[PDB]
Amino acid sequence: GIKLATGAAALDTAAAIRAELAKMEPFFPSGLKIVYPYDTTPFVKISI
Amino acid sequence: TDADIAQVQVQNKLQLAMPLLPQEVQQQGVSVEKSSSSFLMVVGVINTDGTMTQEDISDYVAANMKDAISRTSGVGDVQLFGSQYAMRIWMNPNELNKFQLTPVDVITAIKAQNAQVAAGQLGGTPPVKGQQLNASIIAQTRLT
Amino acid sequence: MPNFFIDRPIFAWVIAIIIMLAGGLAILKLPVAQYPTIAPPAVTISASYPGADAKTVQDTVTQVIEQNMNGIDNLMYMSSNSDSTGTVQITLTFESGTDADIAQVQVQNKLQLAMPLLPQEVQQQGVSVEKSSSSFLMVVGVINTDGTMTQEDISDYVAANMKDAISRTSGVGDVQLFGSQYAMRIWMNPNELNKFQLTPVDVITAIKAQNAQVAAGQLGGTPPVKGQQLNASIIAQTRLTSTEEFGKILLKVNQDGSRVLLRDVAKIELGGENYDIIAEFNGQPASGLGIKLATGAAALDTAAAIRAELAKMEPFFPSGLKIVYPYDTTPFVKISIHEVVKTLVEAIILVFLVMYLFLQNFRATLIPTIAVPVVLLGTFAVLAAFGFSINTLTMFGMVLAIGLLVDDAIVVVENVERVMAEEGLPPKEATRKSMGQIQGALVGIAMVLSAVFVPMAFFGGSTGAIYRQFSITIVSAMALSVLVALILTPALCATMLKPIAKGDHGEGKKGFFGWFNRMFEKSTHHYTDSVGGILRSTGRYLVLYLIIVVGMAYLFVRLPSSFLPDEDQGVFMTMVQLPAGATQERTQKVLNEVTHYYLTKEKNNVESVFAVNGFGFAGRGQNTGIAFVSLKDWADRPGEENKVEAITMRATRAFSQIKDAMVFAFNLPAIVELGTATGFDFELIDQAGLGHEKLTQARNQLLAEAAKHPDMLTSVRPNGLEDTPQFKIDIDQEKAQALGVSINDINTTLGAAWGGSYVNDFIDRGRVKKVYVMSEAKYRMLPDDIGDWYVRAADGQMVPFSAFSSSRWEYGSPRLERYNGLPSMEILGQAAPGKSTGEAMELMEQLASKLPTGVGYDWTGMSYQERLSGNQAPSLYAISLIVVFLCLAALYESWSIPFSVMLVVPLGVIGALLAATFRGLTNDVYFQVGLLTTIGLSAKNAILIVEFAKDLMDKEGKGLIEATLDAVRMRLRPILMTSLAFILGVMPLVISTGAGSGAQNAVGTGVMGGMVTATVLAIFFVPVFFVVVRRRFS
Amino acid sequence: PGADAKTVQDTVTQVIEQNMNGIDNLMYMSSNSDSTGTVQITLTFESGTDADIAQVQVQNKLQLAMPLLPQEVQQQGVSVEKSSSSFLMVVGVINT
Amino acid sequence: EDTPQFKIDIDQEKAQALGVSINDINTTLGAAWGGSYVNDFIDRGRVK
Amino acid sequence: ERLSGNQAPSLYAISLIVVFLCLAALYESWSIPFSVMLVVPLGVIGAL
Amino acid sequence: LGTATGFDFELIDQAGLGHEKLTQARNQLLAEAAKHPDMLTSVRPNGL
Amino acid sequence: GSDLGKKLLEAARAGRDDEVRILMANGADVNAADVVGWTPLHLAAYWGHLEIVEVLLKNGADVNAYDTLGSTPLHLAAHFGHLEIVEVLLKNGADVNAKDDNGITPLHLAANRGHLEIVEVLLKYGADVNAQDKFGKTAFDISINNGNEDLAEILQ
Ligand SMILES: CCCCCCCCCCCCCCCCCCCC(=O)O[C@H](COC(=O)CCCCCCCCCCCCCC)COP(=O)(O)OCCN
Ligand SMILES: CCCCCCCCCCCCCCCCCCCC(=O)O[C@H](COC(=O)CCCCCCCCCCCCCC)COP(=O)(O)OCCN
Ligand SMILES: CC(=O)O[C@H]1C[C@@]2(C)[C@@H](C[C@@H](O)[C@H]3[C@@]4(C)CC[C@@H](O)[C@@H](C)[C@@H]4CC[C@@]32C)/C1=C(\CCC=C(C)C)C(=O)O
Ligand SMILES: CCCCCCCCCCCCO[C@@H]1O[C@H](CO)[C@@H](O[C@H]2O[C@H](CO)[C@@H](O)[C@H](O)[C@H]2O)[C@H](O)[C@H]1O
Ligand SMILES: CCCCCCCCCCCCO[C@@H]1O[C@H](CO)[C@@H](O[C@H]2O[C@H](CO)[C@@H](O)[C@H](O)[C@H]2O)[C@H](O)[C@H]1O
Ligand SMILES: CCCCCCCCCCCCO[C@@H]1O[C@H](CO)[C@@H](O[C@H]2O[C@H](CO)[C@@H](O)[C@H](O)[C@H]2O)[C@H](O)[C@H]1O
Ligand SMILES: CCCCCCCCCCCCO[C@@H]1O[C@H](CO)[C@@H](O[C@H]2O[C@H](CO)[C@@H](O)[C@H](O)[C@H]2O)[C@H](O)[C@H]1O
Ligand SMILES: CCCCCCCCCCCCO[C@@H]1O[C@H](CO)[C@@H](O[C@H]2O[C@H](CO)[C@@H](O)[C@H](O)[C@H]2O)[C@H](O)[C@H]1O
Ligand SMILES: CCCCCCCCCC(=O)OC[C@H](CO)OC(=O)CCCCCCCCC
Ligand SMILES: CCCCCCCCCC[N+](C)(C)[O-]
Ligand SMILES: CCCCCCCCCC[N+](C)(C)[O-]
Ligand SMILES: CCCCCCCCCCCC
Ligand SMILES: CCCCCCCCCC
Ligand SMILES: CCCCCCCC
Ligand SMILES: CCCCCCCC
Ligand SMILES: [Cl-]
Repeated sequence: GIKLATGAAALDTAAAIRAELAKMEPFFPSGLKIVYPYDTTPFVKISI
Repeated sequence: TDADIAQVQVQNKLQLAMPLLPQEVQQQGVSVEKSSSSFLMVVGVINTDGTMTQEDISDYVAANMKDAISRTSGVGDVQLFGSQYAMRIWMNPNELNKFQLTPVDVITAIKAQNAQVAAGQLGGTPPVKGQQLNASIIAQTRLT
Repeated sequence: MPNFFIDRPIFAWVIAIIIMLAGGLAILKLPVAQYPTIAPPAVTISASYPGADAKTVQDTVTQVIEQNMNGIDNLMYMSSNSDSTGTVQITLTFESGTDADIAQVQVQNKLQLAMPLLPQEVQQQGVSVEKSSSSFLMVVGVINTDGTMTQEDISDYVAANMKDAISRTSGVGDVQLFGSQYAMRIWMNPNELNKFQLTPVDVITAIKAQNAQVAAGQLGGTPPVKGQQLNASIIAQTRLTSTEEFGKILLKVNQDGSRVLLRDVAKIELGGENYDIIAEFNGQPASGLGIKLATGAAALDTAAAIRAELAKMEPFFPSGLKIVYPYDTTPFVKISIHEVVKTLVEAIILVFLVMYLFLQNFRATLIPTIAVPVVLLGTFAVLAAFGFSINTLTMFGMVLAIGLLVDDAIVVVENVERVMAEEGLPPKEATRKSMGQIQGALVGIAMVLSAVFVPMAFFGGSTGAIYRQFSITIVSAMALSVLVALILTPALCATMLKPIAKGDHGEGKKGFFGWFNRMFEKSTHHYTDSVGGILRSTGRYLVLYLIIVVGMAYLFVRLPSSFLPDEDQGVFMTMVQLPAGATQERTQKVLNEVTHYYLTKEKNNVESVFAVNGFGFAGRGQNTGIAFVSLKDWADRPGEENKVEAITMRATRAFSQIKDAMVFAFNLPAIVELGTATGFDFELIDQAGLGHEKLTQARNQLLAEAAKHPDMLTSVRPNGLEDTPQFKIDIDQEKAQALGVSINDINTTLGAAWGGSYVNDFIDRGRVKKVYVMSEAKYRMLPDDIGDWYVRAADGQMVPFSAFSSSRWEYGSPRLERYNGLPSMEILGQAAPGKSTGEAMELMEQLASKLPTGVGYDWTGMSYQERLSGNQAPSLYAISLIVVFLCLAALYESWSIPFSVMLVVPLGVIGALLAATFRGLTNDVYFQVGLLTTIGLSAKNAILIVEFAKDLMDKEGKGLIEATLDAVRMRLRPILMTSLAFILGVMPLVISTGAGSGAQNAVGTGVMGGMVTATVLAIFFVPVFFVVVRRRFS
Repeated sequence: PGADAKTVQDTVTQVIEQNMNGIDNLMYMSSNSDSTGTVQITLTFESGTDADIAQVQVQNKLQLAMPLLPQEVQQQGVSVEKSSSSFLMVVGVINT
Repeated sequence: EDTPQFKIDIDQEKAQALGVSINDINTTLGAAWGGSYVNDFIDRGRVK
Repeated sequence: ERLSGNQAPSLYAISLIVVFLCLAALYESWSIPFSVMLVVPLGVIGAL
Repeated sequence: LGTATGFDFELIDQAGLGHEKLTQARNQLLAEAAKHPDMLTSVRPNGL
Repeated sequence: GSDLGKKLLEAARAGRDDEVRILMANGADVNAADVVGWTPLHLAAYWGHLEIVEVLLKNGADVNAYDTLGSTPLHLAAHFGHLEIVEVLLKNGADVNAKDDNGITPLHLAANRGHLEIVEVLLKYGADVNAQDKFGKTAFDISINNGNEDLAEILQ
């Protein structure tokens, strides 16, 4: 569960989290997989 | 309000309170954070091949993923939905009483025999004249 | 706007005066430094665990701190070292533009909350969080010539008497002691301890009890008994102050009656806090002070104030103590400034001579001599407004702009002098018409040159910060020059110039000036006839142009690129690197040979060698050191054979003879703050908890693979250290419990004796200092000595370590690296000659993807900076050309004519590349900014040619060839006048051999060469471009 | 706690003061060490100085000195904050 | 102005001879004359 | 107080020159400024 | 911002009454709030 | 000591087979040693480089050379689970009951890290199962204290 720092950019921080997660995926053990069961940012992209 | 300065001012005061707190509370690490109350996103992690339990995945996330997300700029707070592994010593009081031992003896032994000792060097400075050997001394190390 | 100030010359003078005072004020209170802040903000956490191995430090300190570095803003990456000298260094590097003060407090705050999770011994030592802004103004060395003082004695004197007064001196921001103040050293003897049944535990217990501050209270304190006459503070036990007092510490009372004191089981003396480093200055014991400027301070003033304070410390020094100055940037900055001021004054003198040679009246020569200073002073005010400093980059930025400044002055005056000669109008009306012909062009030129220079400021990281210094300086100087060219020079021209009767071209005059006028008038007709012939056969010159563009493209690729040219800075250093396991004494023997060579073979050149045993950049340790060679003054070292270049190559060649020691000399990089910055910086990362050994095997696999591509990669090696034999000792828990020996007594006895132990503080001559207990060297050297240490059991019997311990040799790391919280190994290397660093990185990425499972990689430092600076490059180049095109399109009211100007670019660049290649120089920043000022001035010349041609076609209804031939005829004189002055102006920079000549050569040669082609080619090729473009379109 | 002015000055005041070099816009620095064990070091800054940045620069400099202090001084805590010399008012309280 | 100070000198050799620890001496002198903060308590809901 | 008194001479100097240059620019004159600025002492003596 | 029509009320112990007495005072306020359905809706404690 | 001796120590450690091959041709000292007393055979046995162990033995390397604390290459190989090297050393006459200064045999070390295959090989070449260290501890005593049932079966 990730919370924005006070005054931080929502979509820019979300992009940075996805970039850092992308660096980890290659070195996961077999079977392990990231899922996104809650994200407020995709609404901001699509509505804009 | 500049939340950077608000954090600095709050923690300057907390640091006066810190040493008055119980040792156990200090050793859990007190945290000062400047974040929204509401979640930006939940990053879930599963095993599609059912090779890892709830506990195994939570440890992986805690030990291999969380710290890097926590250091990312703009991330005010990260809640692990689960726990990192610890070495769990689950005591049995029937068997403790049997050998005239208490949890105090268990805690003392773990401190004595799960230790990382600074033991100096062979041929350390200032050395004697004509010293040819210089090597680190390795005594006890953390258990694994 | 020129018409406004031709009628109002007093207004014009007022604006010039306001600009002059604003600039004059700025020159008084502008900060002066060698270089500005370029490297991005980095914060360094530092700690010491006395007697700790690399793993102990990593697994109890480094990981705990690293795990707590959360919720800090604008962190790019984090790297750490944990080494066998008991030291950890964690460097957090932040985004460029981050507030360094905010970054530091946020890091320090997270460390504060982590302190309770660290060991007692580390908490006691403290953990330093400081800004990693390593840029020394000077290093003041302090030595002892009469052999009365050790290095520890000197360090303590400097701590007590000197350091604080230097810290308080004006303009001094930071002061770093090279050594420690005294520590009370208890040198324990295990034979004496065993005789009285004592241990280091007993010594530490006694020192803590008998060297402490006991709180008492008050006589007649509140709440009192009413009628109390006296209130007084009660003073109980206070800290000890002498070696004698520590000697009298009571350890035990024997049964017979006699007392066992601390002096009976230990030698007691004031010594250093640690003995890892042996500093020597020409063989003599030494200490020193590393001094840094406070933000916004003046280098020259501060350096003078430091010397003034040291001067009034002279009388109180003990006999044999002397100050020395092995490193001082102030002499270098003193010359850097003067040599630029000389260029700016000489350039104004050369304009006077060239202006007089052609125009031949003193009233005309004054107008640039006024206007150029007014623009240069104004520039300093705009530097101050943007919060810039007077530094090497901003200073040479003005020298590169002097061509553009001088041109604005010449163009305006020349065109008035011509209009007066051809049409016979009086000065005021002639100036009014003249400005009417160029005012639109000058505003157009201001926009074009802004489009050339402004985008250069928007590069990111370190390289972008360097380009931003030139950008703001050149854009500001150029912008003011245009404002001055529209306000002041018109006014001056209308009020100062003498009339010229119609047709008077000075052909009727006598002597030299008469001959010159008739000579130049012939040459002008020869020139116009020559262009006439060129404009008949344009097709040939397009083929000659494509050869120039291909000739450019070849040299552009063949010329090897760098950042800044190496300088004879008056200093350099020699790395001494003995094999792993080598002792302090062995390293000292090599440094002594190195120090001997420099004072023997280079006795004319070398002033001093500062030998530092125990400190290499690759890592601390007994088996490494560096000698910092200080030279005599540049004047006393004549010729290239007595420079840092020549001495480096001889020293390296000489020291390659030495066996069991890798020893080589090398020059300092231009910006020491920025580091070396050549090739790449690779991080190999353990992403799956593989461990040290599996990461080692993966590193060796990558290094072996790198060696198989010498065509692409060269000098691919690890930055870190190799595993060394270490003495593994296993305490038998069962045996210890059996004999009744506690593990805490065993581990304290082992650690305190062999590693040392910081017990508590004492007060030496009203100054608080540390108390250390440690074994005397004799008893902590070899494995056999382990058996001579005894520990008291519960029952009172003394047990040797041999009874409850076993030992063996195994290999472990003396320096464990980490990157972004995971274990890592830094790999350095560079692209092979001919290949780009981009290609080298692309191969290292490919080789890395074929390493064992769980081994990842990342780019750090210069490679992190370069990989994201390269992304910007194409977009900034594009925007520059797009805006230049759009500015020229608006000026001429044509989508096609712009091309006639924009085609001039290669004509300047070819001669610059020929001059650079010929002279054996590099494509460095000075060369690159030099290209832009060459392109700018050739583009400016081309703009006025095209403007004059188009206006003759548009207004006077002339033909294409008629207008073009008439245009270039009118523009020949001013182009040649600027070119003659500006080429002579940069001639001393080219030939210069002295101090800071590497920078001057890099500036001058790429400009002189570029200007010779840009002038000679453009006067013939610009008319071709205009005619060929005008024919092809509309 | 329990230390006289002279002991407090040598072990705390001088240790902190000699680490307060090269802070931006520092006009002057007064300080006193007294019989109750208290240290107060007031750094006054040039007019127009950001008092918050001043505080931050002082805190960063102090935490270099912090471990050189006695451990009783560390265990009490060291406050670095903006200060003012004059009383705005005195609110009195009495029982009637 | 300079104040008179009452300097107590503890003879540790004489103390060890009589079999009294200097920790018990320091705490007795300190607690008695200066006062000693032991720990907190709760006075009507508030820590004091 | 020391600072206030040290910097006053400079303040009067730059204030007089600014008023001079402003008059010179406005009235395209050196004589109208010099004519005006000579009045300053007539005012200053009354204040003193 | 809020929940349109919602309010966030804090009941304070101003005189060291303690937890039990403040609990009783809370229950008294909740009882009286229930007896005005016309004005107040869903008045409940946020605590345990 | 010698020039090629240092290069053989480095090359044996790193496992550079082709460099060792050349050094053996040029008469590099096979009995060169560290400050700690490690021969190239020690280093090759420790870091698990099988080829070099065989090559050094053919070039008359001392199979029972001991370091300053009395440890043989068999100790290192048996401790760090290099089964192939343990077998090769034993065939070239390695003392299976060799004691370091602590009385620790290759069997003790192999038992401690729980290498089942290596314990059996050492026993086949006549390892003393009842051998005690300075603390009177057998390989069996190590197996029961470590709680290794599989190992404890073999050592009874
Ligand atoms: C965010 C950044 C902002 C920066 C701002 C910079 C500072 C600006 C200062 C404010 C100045 C504004 C002045 C406005 C007044 C001019 C318009 C009125 C003109 C007028 O009626 O007066 C006549 C002058 O007119 C004329 O003939 C035209 C001449 C106009 C003179 C203007 C004087 C301004 C002087 C200011 C100092 C210079 C500052 C640097 C730019 C008097 O005519 P007359 O018959 O009495 O005299 C002989 C005439 N030939
Ligand atoms: C805190 C300490 C700081 C201290 C800093 C001090 C800075 C200096 C302050 C400014 C100095 C002002 C200098 C003014 C000089 C004026 C010279 C007098 C000339 C004169 O009276 O002739 C006028 C004619 O001028 C004309 O016909 C105009 C011709 C052009 C003028 C040429 C001279 C200007 C030279 C200025 C250079 C100064 C550089 C100093 C940095 C008459 O005028 P009128 O009104 O009677 O005529 C109207 C007729 N119908
Ligand atoms: C005449 C000559 O050679 O230039 C001298 C003259 C010089 C350019 C001086 C530097 C600087 O004050 C200059 C300013 C702008 C200072 C501020 C104002 O008051 C100006 C009215 C003044 C005019 C010229 C002057 C007084 C020189 C220097 C630089 C001095 C510094 C070093 C390190 C040598 C120089 O000598 O190089
Ligand atoms: C008019 C010609 C065109 C102008 C060209 C200008 C050339 C470039 C000047 C470079 C700066 C010169 O260096 C600058 O002057 C002197 C150097 O001794 C110093 O001046 C310093 O000492 C003097 C002593 O009287 C003080 O009056 C001054 O307040 C103080 O700043 C500045 O600290 C330094 O910043
Ligand atoms: C058309 C001609 C051009 C006219 C331009 C007029 C602008 C002149 C500046 C106006 C005043 C504001 O500009 C002010 O300049 C002074 C020096 O002069 C700077 O002074 C300061 O600069 C730097 C950066 O802050 C400090 O490290 C340094 O200690 C100090 O000298 C101020 O930082 C700046 O705020
Ligand atoms: C040679 C080393 C120097 C290289 C740097 C200079 C490069 C630019 C060349 C400038 C000099 C050109 O010199 C000029 O050439 C043109 C043709 O090309 C000549 O023109 C002559 O030949 C051409 C042939 O096509 C005829 O069309 C024309 O009627 C005739 O007058 C000029 O009479 C000559 O003066
Ligand atoms: C009259 C004078 C006018 C002068 C004009 C000066 C304007 C210069 C500032 C604007 C350019 C700076 O802003 C620049 O934007 C581009 C994209 O648009 C960014 O570039 C980024 O996006 C582009 C998309 O085209 C990617 O291909 C590229 O990999 C990426 O780095 C740069 O990271 C940034 O540096
Ligand atoms: C209509 C447009 C005209 C615009 C003109 C604007 C002009 C502005 C001029 C600003 C001058 C800078 O202001 C500068 O302030 C400092 C105070 O910190 C003064 O400093 C002065 O006082 C201190 C007292 O401590 C002395 O030690 C110092 O020697 C002295 O110079 C300078 O003398 C002054 O030059
Ligand atoms: C008149 C038209 C000129 C357009 C060319 C100038 C483009 C400058 C873009 C820019 O900001 O780059 C800055 C850069 C530093 O990294 O400066 C440079 O490296 C100089 C680039 C060489 C000149 C470009 C033309 C090459 C031959 C066709
Ligand atoms: C914003 C782009 C401006 C380009 C430069 C404009 C110059 C205008 C001069 C030409 N003129 C208006 C006289 O015709
Ligand atoms: C005169 C133009 C001034 C531009 C100054 C630079 C703008 C900020 C860009 C900083 N950065 C490259 C790090 O993003
Ligand atoms: C971004 C670059 C814009 C260039 C616009 C050129 C348009 C030319 C059209 C003229 C047709 C006659
Ligand atoms: C940028 C494309 C140039 C187009 C030139 C148009 C010329 C005018 C049309 C006759
Ligand atoms: C045509 C009026 C121009 C006025 C320009 C003023 C510049 C300060
Ligand atoms: C034959 C070429 C003559 C060109 C002379 C022009 C000199 C400026
Ligand atoms: Cl004349």
